[PDB]
Amino acid sequence: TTALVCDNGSGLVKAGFAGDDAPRAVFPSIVGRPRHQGVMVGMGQKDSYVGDEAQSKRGILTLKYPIEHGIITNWDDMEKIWHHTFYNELRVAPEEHPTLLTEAPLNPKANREKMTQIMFETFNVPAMYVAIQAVLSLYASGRTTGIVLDSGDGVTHNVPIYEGYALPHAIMRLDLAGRDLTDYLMKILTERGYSFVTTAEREIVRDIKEKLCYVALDFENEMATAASSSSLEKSYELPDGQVITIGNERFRCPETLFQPSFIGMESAGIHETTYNSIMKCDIDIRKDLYANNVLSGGTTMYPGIADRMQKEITALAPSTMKIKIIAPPERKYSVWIGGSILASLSTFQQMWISKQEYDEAGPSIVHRKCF
Amino acid sequence: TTALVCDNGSGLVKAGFAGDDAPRAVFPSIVGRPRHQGVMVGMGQKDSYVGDEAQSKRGILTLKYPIEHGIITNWDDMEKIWHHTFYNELRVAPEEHPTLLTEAPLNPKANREKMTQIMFETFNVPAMYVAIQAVLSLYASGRTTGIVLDSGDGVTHNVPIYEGYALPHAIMRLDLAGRDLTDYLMKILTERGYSFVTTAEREIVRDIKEKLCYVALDFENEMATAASSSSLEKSYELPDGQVITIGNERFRCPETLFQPSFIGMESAGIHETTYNSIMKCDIDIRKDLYANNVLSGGTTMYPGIADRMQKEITALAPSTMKIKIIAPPERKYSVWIGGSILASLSTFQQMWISKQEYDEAGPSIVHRKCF
Amino acid sequence: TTALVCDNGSGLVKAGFAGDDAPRAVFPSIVGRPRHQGVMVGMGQKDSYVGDEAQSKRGILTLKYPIEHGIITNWDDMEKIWHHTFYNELRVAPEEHPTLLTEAPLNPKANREKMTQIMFETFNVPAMYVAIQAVLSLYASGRTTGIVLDSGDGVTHNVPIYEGYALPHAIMRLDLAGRDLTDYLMKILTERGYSFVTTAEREIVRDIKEKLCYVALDFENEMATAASSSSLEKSYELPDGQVITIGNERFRCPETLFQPSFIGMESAGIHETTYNSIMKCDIDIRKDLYANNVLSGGTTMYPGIADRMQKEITALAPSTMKIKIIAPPERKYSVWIGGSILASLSTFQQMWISKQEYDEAGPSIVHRKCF
Amino acid sequence: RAQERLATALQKLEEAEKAADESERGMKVIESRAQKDEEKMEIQEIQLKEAKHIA
Ligand SMILES: Nc1ncnc2c1ncn2[C@@H]1O[C@H](COP(=O)(O)OP(=O)(O)O)[C@@H](O)[C@H]1O
Ligand SMILES: Nc1ncnc2c1ncn2[C@@H]1O[C@H](COP(=O)(O)OP(=O)(O)O)[C@@H](O)[C@H]1O
Ligand SMILES: Nc1ncnc2c1ncn2[C@@H]1O[C@H](COP(=O)(O)OP(=O)(O)O)[C@@H](O)[C@H]1O
Repeated sequence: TTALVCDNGSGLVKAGFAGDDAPRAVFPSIVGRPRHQGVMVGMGQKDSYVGDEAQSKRGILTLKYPIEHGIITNWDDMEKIWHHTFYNELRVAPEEHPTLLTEAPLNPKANREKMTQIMFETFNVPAMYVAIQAVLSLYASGRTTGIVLDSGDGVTHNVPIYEGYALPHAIMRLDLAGRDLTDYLMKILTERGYSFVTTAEREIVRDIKEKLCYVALDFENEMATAASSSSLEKSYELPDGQVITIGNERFRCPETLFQPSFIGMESAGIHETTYNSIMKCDIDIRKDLYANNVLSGGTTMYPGIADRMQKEITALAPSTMKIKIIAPPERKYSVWIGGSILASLSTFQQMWISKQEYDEAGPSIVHRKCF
Repeated sequence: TTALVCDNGSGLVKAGFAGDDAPRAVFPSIVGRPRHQGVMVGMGQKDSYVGDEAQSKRGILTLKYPIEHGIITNWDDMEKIWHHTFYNELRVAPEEHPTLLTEAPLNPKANREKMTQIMFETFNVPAMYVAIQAVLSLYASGRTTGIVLDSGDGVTHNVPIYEGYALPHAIMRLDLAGRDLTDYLMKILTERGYSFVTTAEREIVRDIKEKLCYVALDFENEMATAASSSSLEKSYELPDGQVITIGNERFRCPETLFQPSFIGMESAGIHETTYNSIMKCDIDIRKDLYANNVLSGGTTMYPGIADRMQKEITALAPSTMKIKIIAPPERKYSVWIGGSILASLSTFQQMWISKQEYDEAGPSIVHRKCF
Repeated sequence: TTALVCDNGSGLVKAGFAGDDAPRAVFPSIVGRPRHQGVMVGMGQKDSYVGDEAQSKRGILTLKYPIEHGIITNWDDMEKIWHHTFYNELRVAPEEHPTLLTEAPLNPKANREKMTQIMFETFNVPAMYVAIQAVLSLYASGRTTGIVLDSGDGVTHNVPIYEGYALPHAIMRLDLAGRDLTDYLMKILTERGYSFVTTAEREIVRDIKEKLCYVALDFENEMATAASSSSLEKSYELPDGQVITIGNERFRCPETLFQPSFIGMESAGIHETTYNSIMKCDIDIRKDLYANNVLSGGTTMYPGIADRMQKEITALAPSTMKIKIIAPPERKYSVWIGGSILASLSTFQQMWISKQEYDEAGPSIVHRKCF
Repeated sequence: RAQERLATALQKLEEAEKAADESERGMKVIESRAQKDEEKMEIQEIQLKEAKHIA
């Protein structure tokens, strides 16, 4: 028997089998519904497209995300997403496969409980288990000690771990992520006359961000050089034309991660919440944590983010300490890699939540020692 | 049973059976009445001639069209037209056949309601349905997306469709068509001395237009070519003899479609309303619309109109897209062909407006989801 | 010396002197050019009529709006508008008057830059300043907190202000306004038999809208009332006779503000973008914002819009809040009134942008602390 | 033939532009790497002079 590893996240579902090097099914977690009339009789069109199919018909659908900030807010849409993942992208019968799911730290309890209730009643899996994303990042990184910064698409968090013991009082969670960066980039593109208002134009803006944005090493000097020269201007070709020219908002967008006041948040940047989690930990492990600062998730994929975060954390920490930032090239999939590793471990086979345990104890079995 | 497909149009009636490759009754949509006194007793002549007989008796009758711009203005005349179509050209009993009628977008609602009321009370058909001309054109063209430009004899309209969904906010309708081109040709033919004023010389001018007019690929260059040479000057022989010679007004007539200021209209050419409909659609279907620009209707039958339309739309749209114009040889009958396809679709047999539905809900039942 | 408050708007220019109770000059922002040939020799026709004169000669002109959605698209036309305003309506010399100009939030930056370049070079004003329309509305309303909904003729926007501090991350801008309502009313009148196509008939339709349209308190009940009764129909007198009678089109036009899917937009109504801006704002000021919901601008002037928006926002917000909507009778001129107040304030006299500052720092000085 | 060669020249232009703009991105990330190198260099040379003087 094999276990499935479904890493949902907020905006990119990626699933596969336990024991592979990568997910075999990566698609956006969107559910589209047609918003126009529909004239051709006999077209036999459907009522809701999910996944990558909804990306080809953006000009006709209104796109919803069923997961806002880690939290699932539309259970019907999420059930559709899971059905698509099981039957159309993977082509497996979920009644004969254990399933490992992930979630972010410090979410509501009903999210997790309703998740397992769905997975047992509707999809009828034999076993299941929910894992923290940062722990799986640390498995895939090849470490057992380090502070992991997992910037996804809805939520960012730090989780310090030492020798396999997680320090729950030092976990930080921040609701600034790729979706907020996309909204900020849409808002500041209007300074040059481009306007993207539709949910289908949000995707165009996301592709722009992924392809052109980067983190500046020195924000003020980059602003000065963009004001003076014109060597930063880069062009992008929309699905039609009118190539858009992007100047300093190439790096003003991801700078929101280090200055969350740009989008009117009160909190501090990711470098500063990382340092604060460190100083929140004990004193005997701070050196190892400084030396094992692990990045993962898609929002950590900008060019220059590792160097920027090292500069900031080095300016913060004492001078006698060597700061190191681990940023693999397969960061975007680290949670899935770690999930596959963990589910393939033979020690883990006693940690699943079997269906009989659930039937006898209710969905409360999930927060129990069966974590 | 079989359904009839009556494409009323405005200036040419096209009727037939659902499931044929072409209409079997194409005749003008005119009703003539004698205007002289009539001396031979025992002649027993009729009081009104309909269809193709009026074109034989032109010199004695006053020809009236019962449809001005899509809209029906003379309901008694239109009822005569339908009676002629059912009983003399097709030779069928309309109380045994469903009837599919066509209409242009953005007409009055009383037009459609009174049409339904006539078809159920006077002719007593079992079912009926009113369809949009552009949708049926797209059926006959074999596409399922594409922006269709249906230039008939009363109206011109663009209707962008994507994946079988029509975008009503981007529908454009212009009241310039073949009838206005005929009037402009009557007017500018007086520069050479020929005078056509009678309602029956309009038919001669329409014949001249059909047989000699063409669209210039470049208007100033053809103006200069006609001013210098005489290689583009052609002759025509009236029903009386006395050939007439047509010079540069061979291409000044259909140029009114691209410069509606010639007839004192405010609007923009067909090449520009097509592009404005595109740019009013979404951003991520514009490439498909540019590539699937479908022409239909009789006023698109000029030589060179496809090449001109392509040159214009290509100069308008961004330089990185393939602009393609689909212009079949059986353009003039595309609406009827698509209507036959649609009425033969087995899925469609549940979209008819049955007679009992009408008897219970009044003529208002036409604007329901059968719209 | 006294200042000039020119609220150029988009579809109505309003000018006057700072310290007045109302604008002195109010005329449409229109530039007309003759489109016919002109035979009377010696009468000396001019080439472009601007302002209220273009509405008198409206029958033989093509009316252009130099400003589309807040944004200026024709700079030569706009210079003509400003020249007419300064010399032929106010009769002042701008070389000796500071000028306060007004702009909507979230416009391109080249808009303001070219605006000030023109005001300093073409008109040689001694100083100038560009203000936000919503802030000036809130001045004229006598508040210092409140969420202001400024619905002009091109753009609608919400700007939540608390205690004199504005929440920029909560500013929402929507490109649905009176011009789109006029276009929808044209397109929706066409189904009763009347057709208005020219730019000179757009003005007649705008007059019909202003004079007969209103907002229904309950859309479905008003639709049923119009479908059953006939007490809703009013008649209007075109500028040549031939009265037109409109029924449910009276409340079906401004309902587009609350259901922008009518014109194929995806966004949410004004009642919902207001609530979303409030919910973006910090939790401690939402009660005051609910209590200080300010309306301004010409499109907020329909009968029943305040009651409708209160019903909607009340159904949205928690049931323990006091929703209150401030709708003065002089709504349409609130931006100008606030502008006059602001420019007359004595604290404001060191916040102008002087000619020296401009010659020193270029047009970039507009976005500095001298905003 | 004219249309064929038009399209082929177009696709070759596309490929060349891809290569050239990728090279541009690479040289920009390289020169940024070089300025970061230089600033790290000045800092480490300064701590080097400090260490040597104190030693
Ligand atoms: N190369 C890249 N540069 C910048 N941002 C990226 C890149 N690739 C992906 N992203 C961002 O990462 C987000 C997806 O992150 P992901 O790892 O899918 O998180 P989740 O799985 O929780 O949605 C997207 O919103 C996207 O904007
Ligand atoms: N070969 C042609 N060239 C130019 N115009 C034509 C040609 N054939 C037909 N027409 C014009 O097309 C018009 C009829 O178009 P049609 O498709 O019959 O529309 P409808 O059915 O609504 O009348 C006539 O007015 C005629 O002038
Ligand atoms: N009584 C009214 N009812 C409805 N709409 C109105 C009324 N008066 C004016 N309008 C609309 O307001 C718009 C003008 O708004 P305005 O405040 O002038 O904005 P701007 O100054 O930016 O043009 C016009 O398009 C007009 O249609």
